[PDB]
Amino acid sequence: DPPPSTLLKDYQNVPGIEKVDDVVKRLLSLEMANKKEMLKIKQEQFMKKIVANPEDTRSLEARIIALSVKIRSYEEHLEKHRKDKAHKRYLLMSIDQRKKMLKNLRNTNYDVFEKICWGLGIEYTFPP
Amino acid sequence: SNEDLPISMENPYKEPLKKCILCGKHVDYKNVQLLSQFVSPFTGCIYGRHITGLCGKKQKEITKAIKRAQIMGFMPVTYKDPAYLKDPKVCNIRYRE
Amino acid sequence: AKHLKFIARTVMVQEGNVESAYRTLNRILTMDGLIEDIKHRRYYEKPCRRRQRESYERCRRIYNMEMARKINFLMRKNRADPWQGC
Amino acid sequence: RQFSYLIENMARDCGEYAHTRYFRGGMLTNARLLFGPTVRLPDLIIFLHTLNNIFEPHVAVRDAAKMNIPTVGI
Amino acid sequence: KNVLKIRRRKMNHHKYRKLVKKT
Amino acid sequence: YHEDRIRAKFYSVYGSGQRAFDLFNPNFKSTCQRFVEKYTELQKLGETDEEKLFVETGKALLAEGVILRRVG
Amino acid sequence: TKFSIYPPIPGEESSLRWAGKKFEEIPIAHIKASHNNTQIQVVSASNEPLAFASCGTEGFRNAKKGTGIAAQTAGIAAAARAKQKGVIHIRVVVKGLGPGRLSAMHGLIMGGLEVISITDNTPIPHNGCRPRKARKL
Amino acid sequence: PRYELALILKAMQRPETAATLKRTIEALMDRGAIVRDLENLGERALPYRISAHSQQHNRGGYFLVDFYAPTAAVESMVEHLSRDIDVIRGNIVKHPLTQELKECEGIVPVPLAEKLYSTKKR
Amino acid sequence: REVLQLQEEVKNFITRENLEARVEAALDSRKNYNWAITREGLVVRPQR
RNA sequence: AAACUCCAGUUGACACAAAAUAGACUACGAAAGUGGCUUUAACAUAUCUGAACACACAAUAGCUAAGACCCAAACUGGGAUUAGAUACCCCACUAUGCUUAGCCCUAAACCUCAACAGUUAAAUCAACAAAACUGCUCGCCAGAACACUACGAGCCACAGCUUAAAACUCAAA
Ligand SMILES: CN[C@@H]1[C@H](O[C@H]2[C@H](O[C@H]3[C@H](O)[C@@H](O)[C@H](NC(=N)N)[C@@H](O)[C@@H]3NC(=N)N)O[C@@H](C)[C@]2(O)C=O)O[C@@H](CO)[C@H](O)[C@H]1O
Ligand code: FES
Ligand SMILES: [K+]
Ligand SMILES: [Mg+2]
Ligand SMILES: [Mg+2]
Ligand SMILES: [Mg+2]
Ligand SMILES: [Mg+2]
Ligand SMILES: [Mg+2]
Ligand SMILES: [Mg+2]
Ligand SMILES: [Mg+2]
Ligand SMILES: [Mg+2]
Ligand SMILES: [Mg+2]
Ligand SMILES: [Mg+2]
Ligand SMILES: [Mg+2]
Ligand SMILES: [Mg+2]
Ligand SMILES: [Mg+2]
Ligand SMILES: [Mg+2]
Ligand SMILES: [Mg+2]
Ligand SMILES: [Mg+2]
Repeated sequence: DPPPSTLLKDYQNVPGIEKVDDVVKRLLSLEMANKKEMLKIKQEQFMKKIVANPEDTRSLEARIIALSVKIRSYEEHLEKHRKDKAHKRYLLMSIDQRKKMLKNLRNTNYDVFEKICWGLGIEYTFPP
Repeated sequence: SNEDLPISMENPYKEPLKKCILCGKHVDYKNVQLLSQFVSPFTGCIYGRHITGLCGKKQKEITKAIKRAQIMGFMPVTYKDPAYLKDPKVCNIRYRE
Repeated sequence: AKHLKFIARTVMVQEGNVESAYRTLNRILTMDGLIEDIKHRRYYEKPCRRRQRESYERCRRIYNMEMARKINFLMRKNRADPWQGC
Repeated sequence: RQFSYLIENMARDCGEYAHTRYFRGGMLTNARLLFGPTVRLPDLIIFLHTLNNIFEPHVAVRDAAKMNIPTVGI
Repeated sequence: KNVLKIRRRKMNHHKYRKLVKKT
Repeated sequence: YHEDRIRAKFYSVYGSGQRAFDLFNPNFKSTCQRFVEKYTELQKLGETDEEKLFVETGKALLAEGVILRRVG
Repeated sequence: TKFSIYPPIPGEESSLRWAGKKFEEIPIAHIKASHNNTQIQVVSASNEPLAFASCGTEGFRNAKKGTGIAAQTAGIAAAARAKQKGVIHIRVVVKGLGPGRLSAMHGLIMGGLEVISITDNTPIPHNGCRPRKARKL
Repeated sequence: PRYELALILKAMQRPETAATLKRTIEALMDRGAIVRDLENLGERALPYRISAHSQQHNRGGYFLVDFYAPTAAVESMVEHLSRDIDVIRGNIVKHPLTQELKECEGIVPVPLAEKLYSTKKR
Repeated sequence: REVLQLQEEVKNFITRENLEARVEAALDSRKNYNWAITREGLVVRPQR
């Protein structure tokens, strides 16, 4: 879980933000943002770790990473909201959509399939 | 060929689309003087878009702002504050006659 | 209960003409809808019945507006026949 | 109705016939009874106004096609 | 449309539910 | 037509003037049409911008005595 | 000045006086026009009961109380008990859409009382409690 | 995020009102807030009678506190305003200036619905 | 540009050191968010 | 008529209930469904299709357990009507509707009009309704009734739900 002091994806690139006030760096951090700003950084970390070209986000490899961050988001929402049937369906459908991506990626490029399963910790399983 | 033939062009005589009185303005829940202009002075009921003349997007901003100002301790509910009774009438509704 | 009294739904009497004040007050309550609301709140109107009445009232308006819009559009043609005899 | 007078006069001027009045159903498709067995129908019908007063096609347009009469129309 | 086919099923179900309460 | 853009701007700035149309007269020239003729004639000279061309057309009509009261 | 139909707010100073008394001081006539009865109670500015009358207290029974003549009779009976205590001008606060909603207002005028305002305080909830089920009669 | 604390204080004197605001602004800083401004809307009459802490109030002071704080600080501060005896009513809403207003081009006329019924001679 | 604008504003932000002084200043001034509108779309600021 | 008469009216204090106007809007969501305020989390998928039974949901009613209780209210009791009145009308009150935790798994769950893509030409098209078609796929259906049954299986369901025949019978529906 990226620390709360981590800067936002957008702001970090801007030059001259290294030497500014501590309060201006705290307003641009993850502490004063919502949960969707921390998920944009988690997706950024995986792409550098896994995909050769992070810039391309329309690839199958990128889509798996973008959808796996939502799965963790839903599991954190369902650990506190157990009776939320709406987000329990968005999770189970997302796990089925990722299984279809791992099948198509395992049939085309088995090299990246092993890389993604190792990076994300996905134990691929064949259907019954 | 001929040079008198008409040309493919968008209507130049077209008039600019009409706008509501509150187009381009921010509707805040603290401005009870503006939110009281769209409520009945006797019952406190919110007027519709056939009276106010507002658009769908601004009509729901007044409604959402009135309900929020009412429950926060900024605006009455059963009546219109008498202080804002001598303000410009913008709603199309005549009671007395 | 918690609001100020004698502001809401209050009309002052001019030269002891109570009749005009009561008619004005009743016109304020009918235009706002309070009169009809109080009549439907005496007996509980089930959701399904309340949705059937809103649709009936909305389709009646649509029809009445168009019929009126045509009557005002064709009232110009209610003049005397200019070609009497042909 | 505005041009009913004008058309009737021209028809008289050009030695031809006119009908600017209400078309009684059967003038053409029932002429034998209305006029007689030895009646001669028109060989050419000129429609200066193809619509009636309720903005619908004149009945004679279809009644002239049933009787195989050629029609001219504005 | 009529409900002449629902009235046939209406009594069938009523007679069946009334027989289960008796037995 | 190409002169409809010029007409739309002439009416907006000045609107229909006192002079009334005479549709019966086939060869009737309206005040706006006269403006367009001058405007088109000045385009042949070589001016490539509407704002200057439009402003220059108005002055010519004023020199000829035409009345062009703005909506102002 | 002109004449407005809106009541004079207490705080802001006005010039409208009735027998040397401000609008706030004028007594109030609380009318509860129900469907089967009509109760009338006159009170002062300090909520002090001066007179009470109703169709039942005037000798009406059952379905005669839900008429316009019984409400008018009840107004005369309350406008005759309050006129002995020094009441002339009143503020009418009608509550209910019953038959004796306007007939009681006439009866108060037939007792020597002058109505200066007409207030409606008919209970309207913003959905609260559920009414009884509709009837087939 | 950036919030707005619509605070309605009890009608008191200047020494007591300033002690309450400071006590309230220090509670935000303790929860991780970055207060930005403190606007005063003035003391007026309430629209309706408010009953709080076994007291029926008819007047109050309106103060706005614009600030930045984490999402978890809003729920903890709402429990601090419910225990303060000098705070009639206090609500936290997202600042309206962090919500860009989409540009409007005007009212689009809507043409009557067509082809709703078959063109057959009923 | 946003960072630069924010950097200027943060200076005015209330701090523990200047907390008491700012409170007193707030109690002397008043902010009015009330403004009506006409049928033409013009804002009618209150004369106060 | 019964009922009530610590009853009624004004004022004041006071909710684990329900959410006027806006809404002449037509939005969200897979559907069910959702219309008081605020905040947090948050609304799958860069081809489509794809299940009575897998997986997960599903109005009202209902069961079990513990709380709450303004009002409404099956049952029940009383009053009246009536040839009778186990009903319609009046009164009172309960289960229930609410919360928490489990279950049940149904609907005229019907916009009775499957999902995706596309067209408006030709023979427009039995009728009515919400104009008529094409491609592709899944699901279903073949006289009526017996039958939202019987048996069997499965199910926290034990007067239940799902799935679901035949014989006898008619010449119509
Ligand atoms: C054209 N024939 C019509 C038809 O007649 C039928 C009619 O057939 C009846 C059967 O006998 C009886 O067992 C059968 N009874 C049963 N319990 N199933 C009747 O339902 C049946 N009638 C019918 N389906 N409409 O009675 C028979 C004697 C009949 O005349 C045979 O042809 O049905 C009659 C009406 O029942 C009509 O009056 C006739 O016009
Ligand atoms: S018309 Fe642009 S906001 Fe109402
Ligand atoms: K349906
Ligand atoms: Mg049967
Ligand atoms: Mg509500
Ligand atoms: Mg599918
Ligand atoms: Mg199958
Ligand atoms: Mg099923
Ligand atoms: Mg269910
Ligand atoms: Mg239940
Ligand atoms: Mg009860
Ligand atoms: Mg009985
Ligand atoms: Mg109960
Ligand atoms: Mg439904
Ligand atoms: Mg399908
Ligand atoms: Mg069969
Ligand atoms: Mg069933
Ligand atoms: Mg069965
Ligand atoms: Mg069985």
